[PDB]
Amino acid sequence: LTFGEYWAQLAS
Amino acid sequence: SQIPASEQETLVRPKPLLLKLLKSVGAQKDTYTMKEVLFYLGQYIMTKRLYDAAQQHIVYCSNDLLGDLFGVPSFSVKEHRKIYTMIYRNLV
Ligand SMILES: *CCCn1cc(CN(C)C(=O)c2cc(C3=C(c4cc(C(=O)N(C)Cc5cn(CC*)nn5)sc4C)CCC3)c(C)s2)nn1
Repeated sequence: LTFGEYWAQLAS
Repeated sequence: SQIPASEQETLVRPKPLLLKLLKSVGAQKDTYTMKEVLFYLGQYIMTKRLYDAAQQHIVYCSNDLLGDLFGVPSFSVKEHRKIYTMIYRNLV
């Protein structure tokens, strides 16, 4: 995935 | 690891050094939800191009202030609990 997609999993 | 929904809403006060990082990517206040801290941290990692270009879940912070805050040369975005712990270690 893109960094954003991985990071979004972490924030939500 | 994964975080229950309720913990994302926890109100925290980043220490000055973490606040400096957050401020660099636009944050202007002193108290945040963990969700908000994570948003600015994401922006900071993106702006500084700290993640690996091939496996975009790996973050390189060995030669950055993020690395001095987290006390790690690198981390995986997949380690949600480790990330939360690293943020909790830098509150006031
Ligand atoms: C992570 C990949 C990069 N990415 C994808 C998106 C798509 N998106 C959610 C949008 O529709 C728009 C984004 C912007 C802008 C910003 C912005 C970033 C958002 C986001 O959810 N990110 C980066 C993931 C995330 C979630 N959390 C909460 C814990 N932290 N990080 S949402 C949003 C608004 C910031 C600059 C511009 C739009 C304008 S539309 N965005 N980024």
